[PDB]
Amino acid sequence: VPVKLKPGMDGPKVKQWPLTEEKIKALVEICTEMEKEGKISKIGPENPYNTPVFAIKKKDSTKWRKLVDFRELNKRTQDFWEVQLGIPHPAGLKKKKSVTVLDVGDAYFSVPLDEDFRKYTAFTIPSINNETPGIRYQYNVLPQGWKGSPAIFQSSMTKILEPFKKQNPDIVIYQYMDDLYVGSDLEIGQHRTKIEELRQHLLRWGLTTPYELHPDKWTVQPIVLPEKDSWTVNDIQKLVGKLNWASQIYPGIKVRQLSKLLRGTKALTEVIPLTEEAELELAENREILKEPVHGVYYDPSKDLIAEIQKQGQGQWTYQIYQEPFKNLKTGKYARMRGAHTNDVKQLTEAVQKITTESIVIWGKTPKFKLPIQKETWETWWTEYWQATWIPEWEFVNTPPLVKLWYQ
Amino acid sequence: SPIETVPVKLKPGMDGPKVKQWPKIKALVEICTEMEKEGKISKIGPENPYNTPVFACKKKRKLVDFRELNKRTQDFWEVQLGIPHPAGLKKKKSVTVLDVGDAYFSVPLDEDFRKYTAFTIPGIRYQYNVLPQGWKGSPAIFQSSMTKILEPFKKQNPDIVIYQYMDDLYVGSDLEIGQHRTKIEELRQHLLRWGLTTPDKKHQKEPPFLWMGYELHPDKWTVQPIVLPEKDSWTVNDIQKLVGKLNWASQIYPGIKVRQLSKLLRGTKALTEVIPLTEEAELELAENREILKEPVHGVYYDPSKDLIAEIQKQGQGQWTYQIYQEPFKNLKTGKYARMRGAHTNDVKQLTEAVQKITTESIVIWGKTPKFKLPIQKETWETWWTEYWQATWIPEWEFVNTPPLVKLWYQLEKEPIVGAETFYVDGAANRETKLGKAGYVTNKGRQKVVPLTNTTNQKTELQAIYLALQDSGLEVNIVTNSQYALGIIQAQPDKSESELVNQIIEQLIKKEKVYLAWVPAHKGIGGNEQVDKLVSA
DNA sequence: TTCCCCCCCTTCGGTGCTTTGCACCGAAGGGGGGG
Ligand SMILES: Cn1c(Cn2ccc(C(F)(F)F)c(Oc3cc(Cl)cc(C#N)c3)c2=O)n[nH]c1=O
Repeated sequence: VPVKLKPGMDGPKVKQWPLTEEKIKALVEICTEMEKEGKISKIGPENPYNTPVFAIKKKDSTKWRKLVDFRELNKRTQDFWEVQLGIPHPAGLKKKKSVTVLDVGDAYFSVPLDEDFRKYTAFTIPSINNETPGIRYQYNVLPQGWKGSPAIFQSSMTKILEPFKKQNPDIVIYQYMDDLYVGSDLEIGQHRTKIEELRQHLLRWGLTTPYELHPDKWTVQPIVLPEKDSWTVNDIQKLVGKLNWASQIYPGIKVRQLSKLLRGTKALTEVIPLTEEAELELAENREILKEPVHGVYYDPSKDLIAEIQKQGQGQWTYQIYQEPFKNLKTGKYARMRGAHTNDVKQLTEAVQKITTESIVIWGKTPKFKLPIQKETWETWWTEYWQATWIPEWEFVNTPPLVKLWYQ
Repeated sequence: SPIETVPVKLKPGMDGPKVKQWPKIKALVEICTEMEKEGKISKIGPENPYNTPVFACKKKRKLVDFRELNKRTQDFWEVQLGIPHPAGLKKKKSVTVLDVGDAYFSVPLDEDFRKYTAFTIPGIRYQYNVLPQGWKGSPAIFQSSMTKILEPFKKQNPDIVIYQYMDDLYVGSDLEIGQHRTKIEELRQHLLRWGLTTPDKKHQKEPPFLWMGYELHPDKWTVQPIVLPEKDSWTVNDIQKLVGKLNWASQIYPGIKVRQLSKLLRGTKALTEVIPLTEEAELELAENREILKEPVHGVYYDPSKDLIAEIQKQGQGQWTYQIYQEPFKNLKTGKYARMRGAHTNDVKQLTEAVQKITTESIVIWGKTPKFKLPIQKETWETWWTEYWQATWIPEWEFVNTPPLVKLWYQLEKEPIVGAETFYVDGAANRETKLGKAGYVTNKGRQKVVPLTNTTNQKTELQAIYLALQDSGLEVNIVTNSQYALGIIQAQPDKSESELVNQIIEQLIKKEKVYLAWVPAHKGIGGNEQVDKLVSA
């Protein structure tokens, strides 16, 4: 199956980051067995392309899996993935009841790769203390992580799934990267056995194949206003500021009666009694905020940007949007397991949850805007990652002083 | 003799270089004839008009000009990702350093590319039948051929450890030295089978061994003697050399500071002007020399133990770490003086240094050390919980030795009862580049000062400055500028701008400060008055 | 008529907002280590 780049772009030339000794000596013992059976073949200096590679541990299975950073090769061969053949997103998967995630990456280890293209899929296993130059490799069969591989294997996977899909059309099947989302309306007790049956059916096709996510629980959270009888001058100032900041996202927001309520240069602490006109205005504002935002629509041509804020006490907020100040979705994440362990962890599972939500709902990973310094992220994001995909991210430096989602 | 060729091509769209022919003819060919005796150089006819600028030196030496061919040769991946460091070498019982000679002259170049590396001495036109010296692809191709040759031997002998770095082999073993000489003999025989002329006894070494500024003794290591120049009239070039030498010597010498030595380099025009030193730079250089006066040594690695990377603060954005495995027996010593960002405090610099040490140690040894930071756990908790980023430090203990890093001032979270409230604002015209900064308190007191060559952000910070000047111990400043509040919220210690520095100097003295932001040009209490004042 | 690898500081330009100043990051110039 011929594969081609987008004309006018150089191939992937990304450098390999240093790795822990455990990861390096697991990568070596995986790559040896991969090379023995023809999956990867060594290469010499003449190949000028390289992509990162690092070892993760999925679901703490005590074993090691190999990820190859393909975020640039995909950006180059997006034509082979979005023009040649890309599976459309099933619009009914947004409203489903329960979805399970499976991996069919090993099923991609049989299709031979394009003879000319292999030289682009080269990676390098480093060495501790630079003892020996990094052992290079290139792929001979379809790689697990490159968006060209689902495009090539789409027809084969569809032919695999046709019997099970025809027998059970109720479940909805989606495929992103080498991961499969299976969405059932059955009961929780029988859904697991049905998924085991699907796995056995996949096995019966000669391809080996190795979680009960519930999409329906994902709803846009409403932004809230404070409410108390004794409104101090400082709190009224904060409320006016929040109304001003929300005036962009909600056109109907009006803050005028509270502006007339603050005329004199009064102290921030002394209690200023709030009249009935301002009470009516607050009630009307809360009535407006009761309704969802109006005017947001999804355009597949544009790209998704997901912004993350940290509210402290192990709480994070995320906003997925395409056009600024019009959030396509808002949320909040909270887990006490990370805080007992780490803090970059909390962010890592936050990113995984957001990207899984966006794949299930929209059908593509967002571009993240992490609230973390680049060095402390690139150093530690590999110790907790467990999803075979890697979304694009950019790092922010200006503090988001607004933080009015949770005041 | 036989080494398998490697495909080599050129960047698409052009042929090889062709520089004008140059008009030695017999005396220099005698040297080249010896190369033609072995087969390093071949005979090229007139059907290969490609040419390169010839050049001959007198060795104390064909330094061929390849720059056009070097430019148009295809991209070769740089597999050498670093440099071996002595601190990561496991203590070996027997060692032997082999320096492979005639390295680039014994690797055959691909027949297709041979015609491009031409040479003109008029007749007879030369071409490099082997890997040229100074060519782009020579290092990578030679290193990969060396790896391909050496892999079977390493598979045969697992206990032998061989470090390769370009054209040099370093072999170590837990075997007895009598058996180690034997094993070196089979290594040499295997290498010579492939045509590499490894020395037998001429360049083989016994302890101490020598490498790049690295004296390696049987159970230690050190840098080769760093002689710091002594002179009375220092130009910028001597300062640059000093800084480089001190940076190199800091790998094992503890307590090195080069910030004030480098600060003299700022503002210089050319590479010849003489910059007189200050008292700070002179004192720092004298201290560096007088700590460099005695010999210090490192130690080798030992996988049976755990690394411990202490950190100390040497004052005003300088940190030092001493990675070690046994107390008072260092493995490595460093320094972190890089200051990124125009507004940071000490905890941010400490966590930056921690990440740097983590990545260096992952590069060198393979596992992250167990830090001993000079910061109290409660201070780290206070910093990381109430901050808007995701800061982590891997695993650490506390070092109770001053100077100690801590947060300086704590902005209050809620408005404070009974204390004064100031409403500050500044405004600067875009064109005239002149403005005014002022404030209105709750008591109706209003104070304003014109300012020259200060923009909106500058005059807002000066309004903060006046508010902090004229208030008491406790105060509530209310602003309408996001930039000012952002600068003051991050709790900086020092800043490149002096205005932020004096603002921090006042925030240190104040007992309790609270800052609240209100929108601008929207009529919120005292904003109307403090904007009317600056609207005149 | 020397090619690169790697580290450190300093200056310049791009870049995105904070919006026309200001604060980031990377890429270039000196040094160091030689291979
Ligand atoms: C001195 N020494 C030691 C230390 N040691 C341990 C292993 C190796 C190995 F063969 F692996 F390269 C050594 O060879 C090297 C490696 C490098 Cl980067 C530079 C130089 C130089 N000049 C020599 C080595 O020096 N252990 N026991 C003892 O006496």
